[PDB]
Amino acid sequence: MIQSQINRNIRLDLADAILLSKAKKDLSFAEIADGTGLAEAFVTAALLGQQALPADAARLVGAKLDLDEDSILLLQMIPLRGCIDDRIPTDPTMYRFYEMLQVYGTTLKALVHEKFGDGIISAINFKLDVKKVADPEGGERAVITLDGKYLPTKPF
Amino acid sequence: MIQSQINRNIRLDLADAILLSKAKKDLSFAEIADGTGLAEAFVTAALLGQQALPADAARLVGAKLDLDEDSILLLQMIPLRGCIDDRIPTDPTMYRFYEMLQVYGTTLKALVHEKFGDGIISAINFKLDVKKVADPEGGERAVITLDGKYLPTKPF
Amino acid sequence: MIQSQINRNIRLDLADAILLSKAKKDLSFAEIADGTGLAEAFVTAALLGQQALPADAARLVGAKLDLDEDSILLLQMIPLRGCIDDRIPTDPTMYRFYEMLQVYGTTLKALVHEKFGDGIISAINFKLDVKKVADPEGGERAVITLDGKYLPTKPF
Amino acid sequence: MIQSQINRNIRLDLADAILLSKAKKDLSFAEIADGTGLAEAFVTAALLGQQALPADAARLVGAKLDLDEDSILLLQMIPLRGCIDDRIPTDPTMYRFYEMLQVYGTTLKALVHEKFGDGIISAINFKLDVKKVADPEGGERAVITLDGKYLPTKPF
Amino acid sequence: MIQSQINRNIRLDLADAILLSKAKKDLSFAEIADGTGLAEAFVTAALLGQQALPADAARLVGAKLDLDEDSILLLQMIPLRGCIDDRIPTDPTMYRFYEMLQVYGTTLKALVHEKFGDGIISAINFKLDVKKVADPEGGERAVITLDGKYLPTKPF
Amino acid sequence: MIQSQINRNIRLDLADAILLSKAKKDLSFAEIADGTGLAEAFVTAALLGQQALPADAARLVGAKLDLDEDSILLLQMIPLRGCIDDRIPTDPTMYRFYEMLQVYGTTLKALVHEKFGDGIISAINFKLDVKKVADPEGGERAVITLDGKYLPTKPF
Amino acid sequence: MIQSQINRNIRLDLADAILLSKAKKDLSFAEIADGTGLAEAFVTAALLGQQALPADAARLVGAKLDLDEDSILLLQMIPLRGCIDDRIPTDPTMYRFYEMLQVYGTTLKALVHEKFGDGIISAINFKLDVKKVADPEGGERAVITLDGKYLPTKPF
Amino acid sequence: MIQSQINRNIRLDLADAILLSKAKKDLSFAEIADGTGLAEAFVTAALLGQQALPADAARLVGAKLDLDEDSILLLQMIPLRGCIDDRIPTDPTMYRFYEMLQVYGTTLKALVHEKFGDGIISAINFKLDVKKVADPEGGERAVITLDGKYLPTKPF
Amino acid sequence: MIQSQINRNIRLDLADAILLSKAKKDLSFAEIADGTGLAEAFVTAALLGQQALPADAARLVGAKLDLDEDSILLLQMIPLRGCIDDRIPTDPTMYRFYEMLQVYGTTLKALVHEKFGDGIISAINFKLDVKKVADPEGGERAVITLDGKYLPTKPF
Amino acid sequence: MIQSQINRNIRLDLADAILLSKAKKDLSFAEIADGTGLAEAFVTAALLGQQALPADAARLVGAKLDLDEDSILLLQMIPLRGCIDDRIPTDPTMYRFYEMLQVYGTTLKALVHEKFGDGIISAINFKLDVKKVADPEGGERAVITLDGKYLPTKPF
Repeated sequence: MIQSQINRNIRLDLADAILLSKAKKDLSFAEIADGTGLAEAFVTAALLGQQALPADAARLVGAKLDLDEDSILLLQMIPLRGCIDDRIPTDPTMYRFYEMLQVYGTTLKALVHEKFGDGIISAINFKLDVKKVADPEGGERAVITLDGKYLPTKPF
Repeated sequence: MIQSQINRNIRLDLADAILLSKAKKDLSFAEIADGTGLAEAFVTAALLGQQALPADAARLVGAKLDLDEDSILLLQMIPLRGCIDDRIPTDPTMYRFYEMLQVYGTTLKALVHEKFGDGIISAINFKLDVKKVADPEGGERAVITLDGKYLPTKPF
Repeated sequence: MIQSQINRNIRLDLADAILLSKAKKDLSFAEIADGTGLAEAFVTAALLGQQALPADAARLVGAKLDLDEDSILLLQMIPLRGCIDDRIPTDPTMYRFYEMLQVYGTTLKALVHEKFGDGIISAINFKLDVKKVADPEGGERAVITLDGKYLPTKPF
Repeated sequence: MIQSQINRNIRLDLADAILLSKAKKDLSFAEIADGTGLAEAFVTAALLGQQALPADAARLVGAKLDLDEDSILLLQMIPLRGCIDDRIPTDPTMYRFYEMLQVYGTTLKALVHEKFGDGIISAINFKLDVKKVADPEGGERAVITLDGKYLPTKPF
Repeated sequence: MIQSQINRNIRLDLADAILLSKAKKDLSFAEIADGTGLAEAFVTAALLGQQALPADAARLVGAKLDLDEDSILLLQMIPLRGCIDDRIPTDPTMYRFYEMLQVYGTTLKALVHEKFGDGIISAINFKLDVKKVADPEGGERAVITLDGKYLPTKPF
Repeated sequence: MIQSQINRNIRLDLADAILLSKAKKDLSFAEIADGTGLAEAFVTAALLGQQALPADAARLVGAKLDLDEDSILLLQMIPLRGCIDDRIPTDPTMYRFYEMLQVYGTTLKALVHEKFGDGIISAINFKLDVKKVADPEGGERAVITLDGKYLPTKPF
Repeated sequence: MIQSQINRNIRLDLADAILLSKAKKDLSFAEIADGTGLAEAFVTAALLGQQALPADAARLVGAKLDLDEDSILLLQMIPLRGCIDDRIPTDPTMYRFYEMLQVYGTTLKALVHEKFGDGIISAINFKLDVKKVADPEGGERAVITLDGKYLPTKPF
Repeated sequence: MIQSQINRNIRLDLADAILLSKAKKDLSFAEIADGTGLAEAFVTAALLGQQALPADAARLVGAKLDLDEDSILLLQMIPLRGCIDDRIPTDPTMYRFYEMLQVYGTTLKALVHEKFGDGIISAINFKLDVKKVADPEGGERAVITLDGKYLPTKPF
Repeated sequence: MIQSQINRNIRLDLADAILLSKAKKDLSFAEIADGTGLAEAFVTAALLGQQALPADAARLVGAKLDLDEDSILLLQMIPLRGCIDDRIPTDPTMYRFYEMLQVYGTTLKALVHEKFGDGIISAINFKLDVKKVADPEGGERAVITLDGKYLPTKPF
Repeated sequence: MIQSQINRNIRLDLADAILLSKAKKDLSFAEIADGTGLAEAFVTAALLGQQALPADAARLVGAKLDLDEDSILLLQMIPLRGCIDDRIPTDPTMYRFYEMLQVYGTTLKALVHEKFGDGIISAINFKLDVKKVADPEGGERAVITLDGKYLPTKPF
C-alpha cells in the first residue's frame, strides 16, 4: 500500500460518519473487528483515522457499517496520524492518560534507561490492549498493556 | 501527611541533587527501592518529585543516597505534580509515550466506554510497572502495565 | 451506553440548535429537566454536549424541544467532553469561575490535602448545583456547591 | 492599605518559605488561622500570595511561623494575584477543578443567566469553604461552596 | 431575559450580516442607536455580539436595518462574549487599546489600589463612551471614558 | 536621552526594589509624583518600568525613595516596555481592563472609524488619568480617561 | 468612509477570488494599480484585505478584475487588518521579513531612540515601496523602503 | 571565526552590561561604531547579541566600553540569533515593525514574486540602515532601507 | 510566473483532491513525475502545495490525474508555503524529522559555522533526495540528502 | 550507562562552559572528536547535551577542554534531549532546517510511504553527516545526509 494522506480532517470526518452508522446499527467495536483477524484496538484505531486497514478488512468492516466505495478506499490509505484536537485532550477519559505522563513521564524514562539503556521504547513496533478485570476491593479495573520494542541509541 | 507543596521547582531541584548522588554512587532505582516495601515505579516517581514517601521509606532512601534532613523531609511532602517542562516532551524517550496518546487516545476512549461505560480509567487509584522481556523475534521489549480503577459517570 | 463521540463539534452544533428551539419556545432549563428525574445541572450539561442522557430522558426532552430522531440519539451518546473553546474562557460569566481557580486553586489543593490527605476531589463522582439566595446587604448571591468524592493516592 | 505588588514571584517565594517553616513545625492551615478572626480559606490564600492580611493577623501568623519583619509586612501588601504557573494546572488535585469548568462551564453560565439574568457571579464579593463529609456509599466527599454576589449587566 | 448563547460564532455571523446591511443603507452606529434610549456604545456592542438588546430596542434596530425575525430574536439573547479572534488583536486600531494595557496595566492596578483599596474596577457595572475633540495643536483626539464601579476585596 | 533598554527585567527588578522602599516609607504614588510637574500616572508608570523620567524628576523621586545613583540613572533610560508577564493578565484588577477589550474592542474600532475615519487612536500621543467619584446609588466609581490623538490612514 | 469590518475572513475570501481572476486574466499588480493614482503597494494591500480603496479606485480595479457590486463595495470598507494566519508566517518569502525583526528588532529600537528619541516610527503615517535593482556582484536585489513618521513620547 | 554560541542568554546578558557601561559613559552607538569601518546597524546589532564582530572591531569597542577580555571574546563568537523575548514584541517601538508585517506581509510577498519571481529576499545577504529626514508637513520621518539579495526557487 | 497565493488552504484542498484521484488510479509519485524532467521530490512537493509547476509539467500531471483547468492553473501558481498544520507535526512519520532537529539542531549549527563560517545553509537554493538502501544488519534504511548552498553572513 | 537526567538545563549549562573553554583554546569540534573513534556529529551533539559519551571518550574530550570531574561524569549521563529553546528556532541557521520541514515535510512522508511503506524513518537508529562541497556555479554547498532505519507499521 503506497497511498497516504496529508490532511487528517478527511479521515476524521469519515470517522464521524462511521460512528453514526455504528450507533444507528447498535454495533460494538468488538463486533466490527470480529472476523478480520486483527485486534480490536488496531481496527478501532483505523476506523478513527489512526491506522490503515488491509483491503480484506476494509471490505469486511465496510459491509458491516454500510460504507460507500470511496470510504472503503480511504480506510486503506496510510493516515496523517494524530487524534488529539489541540495537543492536550479536554475529554476527562482521554485526559487521564495524559496525566499519567505528567506524573510518571520521567519515571518511565528513568526505568527504561535503567533496564534497557539509552534509546526508546517504540510507538511503532508496538501493540496495546485493554482488559477489564475485577477489583478485589469492589468494582472493576482496566489493565492497559503497552508493549513496545526497545531500540537502542548507540554512538557512530 | 497534611503538608503539601505549591512550587514544583523545589522538589525538582531536589530530584537533580538525588540523581547526582545516585550517579556518583553507581546506584540503580531498583537498588534504591529495595527494602522500602514499595514498588520501584512509586519510589522512583517520589525521588523525581511526583509522589510522597512515607517517613520510614524517606529515611531509608535518604541513608542510601546520603541526603540531608531538609531533603528527607521534602520527600515526605505532598508534591505539586507535573514532570513535563512545557506540556509536550522534547525528549525522544518520553515523547514516544505522548505519541501513543496521539495515535491511540481516541481508541482508548472508545474501548473504555465499550468495556466499562461512561466514565474514566483512574490515574489516581492506579499502579504502573515496567517489565523487560525478550522480543521473540530478537532483542528486547518493554511491557508497561497501566492498572487503573474504572470510575463511572452516572446521572444525578 | 457503549457508543461514544470523538468530535465535540457534532454535539456542540446540536447544542446550538437546541438553544434556538428553546428560545423560540420560551423554555427554561428547569422546565426542560422537569419530569426526567435528573438534576437541572445534569440535564443542562447534556443539552450543551457534556453528558449523556438515558434513553427515557432523551425522548422527554426531545419531545419538549421538537428534536428529530437523529438528535434524540445523539443526546444519548457518550460525549467528547470539553465546553471551553480554547482553554481559557473569554465570556465574563464563565471567566469568573476560572479566576476563582487563579485566586484559590493552590488554597483548594492545600486544604484538600490537609482535610483528606494526598489525592484528589473527583470531577467524575461529582454533583453540582446552583442556588439563588438573598444578600442581607441587598441584592442576590449564587451559592454553587461542588460535591466530589475524595480518592486517595496511596503507595504501591 | 495602599501598597501593592507587581511581580507575583516575591510573594510566591515567601509562600515557599512559609510552607517549609509550617512543615518543620508540623502546623496545619487550620491552626495557623486559629485566633485570626478570618476563615481558613482566606488566611491560607494570603499565605500562598493571593490575599492581603490585616496587620493584626499578619503579626499573629508571623509569630506562629517565625517570619522576619519584612515577611510580615509583605503579607499585608496587596498581591499580584494568579497562583497557576502557566494557565492550566498540571497538578492532578488542582486540575480536577479546571476539569469541572471544562465539563460544566457552559452549564454554570446558562443556569446563572436563567436564575439571575445577564451578568456575573462575583469572584471578588466572594466566599469559599471546603467541608469534609461522609460518602453515604463509603469513603469521604468534599463539599466546596462558592458563594458569590450576583452583579447584573444592564443597558446604558 | 433568561435565554443565553454558548457559541459566539452565531452572533458574530449575525454581526457580519448587520454590517453589510448597514453599509448598503449608508447608516452610522449613532443613527442606528438614535431612538433606542440606549448609548451608542451599548447598542453597537449588541450589534457586534457583545450585549443583549431589550425587546423594544431589538425591534427598532431590526426595522432600521431590515433584519428578519430570527435575527431580532438573536439580538435579545444573552451572548457568549469575547470579540477578539485569538486573545491579542492583529488590527492596528484595536491593538492600540491592548498596547495601553501593556504600558499602563500595572499603573492602573497601582493607582486603583491607592485611591480605592484592594479590589477591582468593574467591567460589568460599567459604562464607556467615545468623544471626538479638537487637538489644541492641530487635528483631533479621542477622549474615551471608562466608568466602572469599585468593588472591594474584603477578608472573610 | 538617547540611552535605551532591551531587557525589561532590569527595570522591572528596579520596580520591585522601588515598591519595597515605598512600602517601608509608607509613601503613596501621589506623594512621590508631587513636585515633579508630571502626572501621577506618568511618574507611576516610570517607576514601574514603562516610561523614562527626565533627570530632574529622577533625582527628586530617587531622593524620596532613597535610590542609589545607578537606579536614578536607570529610571532615565528609555525602557523596553511591556508590563504584562505573559500577554494576558492573571491579576483580577488588571484583568478587568483586558475584559473591557474583549467586550468592547470591536465597538471601539467601529466608533473610532465612524467618528474619525480610517486610522488609529494613538497610545503614544496619549494621556490617561484615574479619578475617584461617588456612586449616587452607593459606593464609589473610577472614571478612567484615555485621551489619544487620532492619526489617519490615508492612501499613498 | 465610516463603514468598517470586524471579521477578516470576508475580505480575505474576497482576496482569494481576486487572485484567481487576476491569474485568469494574466494581470500584474502594477497593471491593476495603473490609473488609480495610488501606489502599487497601497492598491495591492487593499486587494489583499489590508487597506480601503477610495470609491473611484475600487470601481477601476473592479472593472479590470470583473468583480461584482458587492465586492466593489467591500473593497471600500475599512478592514479588520492582519494578514498573517497565526502570528508567525510559515511561507519562506514572508518569513524573511519576520527574521529581519528577530535579528535587527532591538537594533531598530536602539537607533530610533538615538536618532529621534523616545517614541515610535509610525506604521500608520507610513509608506513602503519595493524596488528591483542590480546586485553589483551579479543577480538582483530588493530595496524595500519603510518611510514612517516619528511620533515622540514626552512626559505629561 | 569557527566558534559559535547555542544559548542566547550569554550574549544577551553581555548586551545588558554593555548598555549600562554605554549609559554611564554617555556614549552613542554612532560613536561606538566610529573607527570600526562597520555600519552603525551592524555594530549595534553585534553589541545586542545578533552579529559577530571581527577581532579588531571587538578590541576597539571593548576598549571604549571597558569590557573584560572574556567579553571581547564573546563579541567575536557567532551568536544564537533572536532578539525578541517571546516571538511578538511587547515594546511599542519594536511592535510597529511587526505591525508592518501584519499589514503588508502578503503585499511584500506578492510584489516580490511579481518583480523577481518565485524565491525570497534574503535576510542574510542583507543590509539595513536608518535615516532621519524632515517631514514637509512638519516633524521628522524615519526612512528605513531593507536591502536584500533575491534568491530564486527553481525546479530540480 | 508572477501570480502567487496568500491562503494555503486553496492549494492544500487541491492536494486532497489530487491524493484521492491518485489513489483511485493506483498511481505512485514516481509515476506522476515521470516524463516531466523534474525530480520526484519537486513534483510531489508541487502536488502537495509547496512548489509551483511549470506549465508543461502542470498539464502533463493534470492529464494523468484528470484535473480540471482551474486546478491545472492553480498548480502553476506560486504557493503560500507551509505544510505543517500547527507548527509541530503530530504524524509520527513527519515528527521524526522534527525530532532530528530537537536532537541535532545545535550540532548542525555548530558544524555549519565550523566548516563554512557565519551564515546559513539555504532552504531555497536546495535539493532534496530520498533513497532506500539495504541495511547490512537486516532491513532497510532511508538515506535522505539535504543539499543546500552556503550563504555567508559578513560585516557591512 | 544506566544513569539519566531529567532537567536539560544541567547539561546545557555545561555545554555553555564547554563552548567558552573551546573558544579560549581555539579548538574545533573536529579536533575535539579526533581520537575518540566517534563521528564529529555524535561527539559534538554530546558536548551540546544531546548524546551520552562513552567513558573513554568523555575522558579524552575532558582533557582537551580542561573539564572538572563532575563535568566528565555529566557528559556520560543519558541526557534529557531537546536542544531548541521553545519549539521553533529563532536562529537563522537552525531555522532553515525547520523551514525544510515546513516545505518538504509532507513530501518526505509521501515518499517514505511510497518507497518503504507505512511506518517511520528512525531518528534513533540514525546517523547524520555534514559535508562541504564546491558549487559548480560558484561558492560552496553543504551536503547533509540523514541516514535512518525504516521501521514498518503493520497490523496486529
